[PDB]
Amino acid sequence: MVNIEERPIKAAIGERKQTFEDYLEEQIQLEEQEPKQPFLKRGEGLARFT
Amino acid sequence: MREIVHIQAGQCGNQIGAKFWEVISDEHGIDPTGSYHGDSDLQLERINVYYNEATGNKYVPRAILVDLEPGTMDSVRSGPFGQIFRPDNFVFGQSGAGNNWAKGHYTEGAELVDSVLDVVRKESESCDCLQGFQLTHSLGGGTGSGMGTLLISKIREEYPDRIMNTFSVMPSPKVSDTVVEPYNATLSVHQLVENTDETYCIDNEALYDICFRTLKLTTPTYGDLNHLVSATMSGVTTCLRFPGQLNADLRKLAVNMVPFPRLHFFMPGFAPLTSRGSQQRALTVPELTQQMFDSKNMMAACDPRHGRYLTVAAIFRGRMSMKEVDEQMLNVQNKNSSYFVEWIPNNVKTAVCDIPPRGLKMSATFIGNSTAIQELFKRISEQFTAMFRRKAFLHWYTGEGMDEMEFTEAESNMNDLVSEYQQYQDATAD
Amino acid sequence: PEKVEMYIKNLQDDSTLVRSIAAAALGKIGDERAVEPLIKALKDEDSRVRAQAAGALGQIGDERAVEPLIKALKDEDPSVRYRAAEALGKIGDERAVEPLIKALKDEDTTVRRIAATALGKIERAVEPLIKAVRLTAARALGEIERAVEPLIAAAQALGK
Amino acid sequence: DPEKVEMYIKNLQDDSTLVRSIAAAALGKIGDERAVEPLIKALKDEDSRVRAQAAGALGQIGDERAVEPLIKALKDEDPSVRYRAAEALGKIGDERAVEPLIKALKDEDTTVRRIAATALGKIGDERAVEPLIKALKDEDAAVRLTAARALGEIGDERAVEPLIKALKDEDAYVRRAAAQALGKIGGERVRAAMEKLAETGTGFARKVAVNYLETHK
Amino acid sequence: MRECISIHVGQAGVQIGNACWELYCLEHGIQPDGQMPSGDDSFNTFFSETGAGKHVPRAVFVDLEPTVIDEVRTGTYRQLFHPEQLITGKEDAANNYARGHYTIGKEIIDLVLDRIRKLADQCTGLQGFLVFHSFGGGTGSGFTSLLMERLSVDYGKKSKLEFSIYPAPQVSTAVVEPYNSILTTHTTLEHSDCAFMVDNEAIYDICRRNLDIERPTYTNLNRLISQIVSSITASLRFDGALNVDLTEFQTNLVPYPRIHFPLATYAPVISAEKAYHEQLSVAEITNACFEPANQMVKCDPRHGKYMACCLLYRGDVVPKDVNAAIATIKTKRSIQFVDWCPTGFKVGINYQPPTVVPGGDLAKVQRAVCMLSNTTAIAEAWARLDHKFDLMYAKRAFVHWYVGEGMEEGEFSEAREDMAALEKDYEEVGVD
Ligand SMILES: Nc1nc2c(ncn2[C@@H]2O[C@H](COP(=O)(O)OP(=O)(O)OP(=O)(O)O)[C@@H](O)[C@H]2O)c(=O)[nH]1
Ligand SMILES: Nc1nc2c(ncn2[C@@H]2O[C@H](COP(=O)(O)OP(=O)(O)O)[C@@H](O)[C@H]2O)c(=O)[nH]1
Ligand SMILES: [Mg+2]
Repeated sequence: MVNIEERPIKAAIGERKQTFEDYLEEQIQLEEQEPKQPFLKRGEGLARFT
Repeated sequence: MREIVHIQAGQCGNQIGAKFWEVISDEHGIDPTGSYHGDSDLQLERINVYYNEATGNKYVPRAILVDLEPGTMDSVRSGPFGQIFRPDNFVFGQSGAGNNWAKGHYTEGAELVDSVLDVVRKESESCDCLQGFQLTHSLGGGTGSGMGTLLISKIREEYPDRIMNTFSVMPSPKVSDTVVEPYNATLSVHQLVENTDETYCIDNEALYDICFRTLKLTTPTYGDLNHLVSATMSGVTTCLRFPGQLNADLRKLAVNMVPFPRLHFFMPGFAPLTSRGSQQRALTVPELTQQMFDSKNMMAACDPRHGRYLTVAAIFRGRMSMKEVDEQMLNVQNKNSSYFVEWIPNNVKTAVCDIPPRGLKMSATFIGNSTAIQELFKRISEQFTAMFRRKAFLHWYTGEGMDEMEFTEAESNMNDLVSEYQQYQDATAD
Repeated sequence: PEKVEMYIKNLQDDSTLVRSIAAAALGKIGDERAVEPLIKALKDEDSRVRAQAAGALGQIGDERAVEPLIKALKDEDPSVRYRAAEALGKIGDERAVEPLIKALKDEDTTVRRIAATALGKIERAVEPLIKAVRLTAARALGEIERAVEPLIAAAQALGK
Repeated sequence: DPEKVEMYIKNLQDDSTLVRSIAAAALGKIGDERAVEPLIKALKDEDSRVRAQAAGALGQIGDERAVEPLIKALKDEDPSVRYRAAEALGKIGDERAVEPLIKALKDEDTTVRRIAATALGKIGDERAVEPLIKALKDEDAAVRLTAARALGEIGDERAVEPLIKALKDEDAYVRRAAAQALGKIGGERVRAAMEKLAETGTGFARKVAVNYLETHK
Repeated sequence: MRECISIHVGQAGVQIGNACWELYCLEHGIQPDGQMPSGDDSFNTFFSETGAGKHVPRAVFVDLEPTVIDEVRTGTYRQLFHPEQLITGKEDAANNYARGHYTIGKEIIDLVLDRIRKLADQCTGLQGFLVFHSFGGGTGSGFTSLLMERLSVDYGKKSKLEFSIYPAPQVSTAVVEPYNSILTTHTTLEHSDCAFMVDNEAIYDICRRNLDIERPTYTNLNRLISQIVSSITASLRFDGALNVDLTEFQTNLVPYPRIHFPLATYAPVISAEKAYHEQLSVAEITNACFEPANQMVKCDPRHGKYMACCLLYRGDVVPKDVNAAIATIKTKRSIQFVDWCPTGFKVGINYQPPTVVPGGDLAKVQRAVCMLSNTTAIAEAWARLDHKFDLMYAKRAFVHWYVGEGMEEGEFSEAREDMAALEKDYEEVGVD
């Protein structure tokens, strides 16, 4: 059991492992191995200042 | 303008929200049982903003604790100040959001949303004068991001004339290894652009760099990042919690800080930067001013010299010379006038609170509306296009009934936002 | 493993909030070790703890909770009755069909709608379902030839 | 200069109220007679600031043509117009204004009552003596001051006994105006009254009487 | 007697009202409970009298939030004003003129007017209203415009004079104060007869220079403002043969529409800390009126033109001394009157010298003067505000806040165009 202030950070950036699409391409491949909803529009919030 | 309703969603929102309540409870003299045991009537003058008065001279956070995951509720309740929260204000489900924005916004989060709104309504109708809402959440996961923005959206319909304020934690590959975090962040930024009045950009990249580079913590923890967050939240809310003339309410702060409705994303900063277990040797007023305006002291990973300030809010805490504070605030604007917009006269406002934060005799907190915040959105946008151009992991969102055209609206809105910040960065008053 | 047994001890905590968080956490985990402690939590003094325990039993889906959940359908609190009806439909045991048919005559508008979508998830329920909460009965009939003439908000669920 | 007077005369019909009131003021400063009829038409203007400037200009010019229009301006709803008309009537000095100015001594506005008393003293008409003696009993000390001064200016002996009573006023400036006015009237009526005051009276009234008899023998 | 009703709007108007009524009570021998422990009852124009000797201010205090007026309700003068005279809302105007005038103000306007009606019906012959407010605040700018518009309809024939707080960034709490200043100036312009602006920077400088107060508080500022306000209203509250009544004062000082913003200059401002003060003569205080350090608004009258000039003296002031001091001032090349105007100084004398507030910053003086100049130099103050309005309005910065609260951009354009006409008005009269 560990205290909440000592909850460790799990970085994606490997160090001498990944940085660019080295982490992304490794994940896209591991994924391949396994009534549309109405959405908010641009400028919809602006309109509420009239 | 009295009461603020605080909502905390997801793991990050509840972890930074719990830290906020520990810090301000200490400042206001409230102990972990809810009892007041302070020594100054200034601690109680504006206690009503964040706390409800209960029987037994108890003060209860007007906080609503939300998560689809019950384990976060267990964590908060067990924490140092876990007992100050109202038990009926812990709204949780028996599922998660699986670090997927669509699960929190459309499916799982939507099933729990009306239970949260019942609690929000109970707190709201019980206010003599509701200022508005304050939400703590991360933009990288499912609950704080998806359900937090759904809560923002539903609250705005019901309370359209109340300020919507957020503390939004930006994702960073330096801190988390979830590939889809740029998706959840872009989808949330689109929501924030339209539905919030003021959003503080708490960037995990900046928090990781402050811990590693300046504070010299070679292996930083979430507690280390949250120490900078709680210090920021304490400083940026000082004006709302203590007596004063300037930015003393959410509306007055927004009317001073937000010139254009979409440009409400603030870059917070503070001085001195401290670590969890080190006792600070007080800073002079020139030291306080120099450092709070320094890039190394900002909570969003943006170089303020790569932009211009539209508006600035500066808060000085502790017993210090006000003559020195006005000398230093005038000097910082004169020496670096090219970094402040000329077409917004007197855009830098300074406040002074006599009560300094815990452990310090003197401190300063900065809130800037800088056009350099486009560096943060550009960074998220680059990570988003890398995945979206390949349609990577899209089936996770699309499978929850989400329209693929929403990714396009969100990407277009965040790229429009970047472009608007650049338009005002180039704007001249000729 | 350690978290499952920590939440099982928490079902006996003095705090009602701690008990209802524990019942919810055990449902999320879905571990079978919590089936008996959660069946004991269905007889808890507080209705928010009984409702979380009922919801957790549907999440786990163990048939040992069918009889206790059928008894939870006759609970004074409507949230417990709705959470038990939803769990019975999730488990899908045939023993819950007659009790869920009686729940279709419930005084509460929420407890009567919850029993309709549960009956659809689980033949005996066709005549009682034929007799806002009507949209759940219309959907259940489609999920289950007798419900063609009874069709002739309650419009979008006609074609099945 | 002649084309300047005619420019301000056209400006009395300008759409701008500011332009009209500046024109009426400028025409009064010039004092040219060509402006007397346009200024009499400006006394019926919709705006009170234009009517007041026109009334003030008519007193500055002093043409008797404005006496009847200024007498009608004394019954104006606006106190600035009544004040400016009362002052102009006193400046012109026509006897026709005496009865209207006597009614203005009962005005609800102190500025009007003071200015109507001063105007009546400038005209120096007998009819104003009994109403000005009543103004010596006014609640405002500035109106009592102008009534005492006007009575002295008129010089009618009916004001001797009332002015002697004003020597006991609460206001030091009213008492001095009354003593000055008594000296202005003069004669055996004031001398016999000062002879009484020199042995019966007390304070400033006794002082005034003793000083009057020192130089009046 | 002709009564005056004082209306105090927003935090600045309210807090100035506190300093004014604290001073009026001291000047008339009235205690904070309305009792006069102490013939010359001219203060009945500002105070009504109920029961056995309770003197109540003829004043309304209005604010769209309760914080400032709640201090009046619980402080020293809690038994001075009738509780119904202190009117508060809940949500303030958020430094937004449109919330003060439109969305928030519309909810309290009728209650305010009913309370003013109660005060008006106690007056046997109401002379006018004195309205105290800031230009910068949303209530001080927006609610005052709304109220002035309604007062023109309901009263009309009554005078309306303002004491307005012109903004200074040294104490300014809002970036949008230039907008609120132009918006309220435009909509009030036709509804006011006179407005005495007080530039917070000018008062701040007088406190630092003359009173040696490094960082003047609102208490310091407002106590000095009330001495100026007191000098202007003394003729209405005291009896005297040598003063100037409101009609004569107004017709000579502000005879023209629109251009009704006199520059007030006050002397002497002496520090209570000064070990020995040699009293200043009528000549000394008159000369000080033409010293720019003593001005209530920062501007240059020496490079402008005068339309009217009024000197309001109070204290041990003899008329021969004022005439002698004015003979000196007539021989000054820096005092140029406009051609079409009468070259002259109107003079008023009140017998009571300034009253000392116990605990205040001012020393006891035997005589004081408030000069009021209708000078074209006041246009410099409008130019500074209009330039700031232009920098932001060119980008429509913060305008969405106003449009979202019942206002249209067209109103900002009308206000700015009316201000441009006002700057042109002073330029045209001040022509050489
Ligand atoms: N001299 C003086 N200026 C003041 C005082 N209080 C505020 N101000 C100034 O007034 C302006 C701000 O307006 P306020 O009066 O505070 O606001 P308000 O009328 O209450 O408006 P809202 O709060 O927006 O509803 C700024 O220029 C302040 O410097 C005061 O007591 N005295
Ligand atoms: N600063 C900070 N970031 C956190 C914390 N917990 C999680 N995060 C960040 O939150 C993002 C998404 O995680 P999370 O809040 O756990 O998801 P949720 O439970 O679905 O809302 C990632 O970028 C994490 O690094 C925390 O306590 N502090
Ligand atoms: Mg205010």
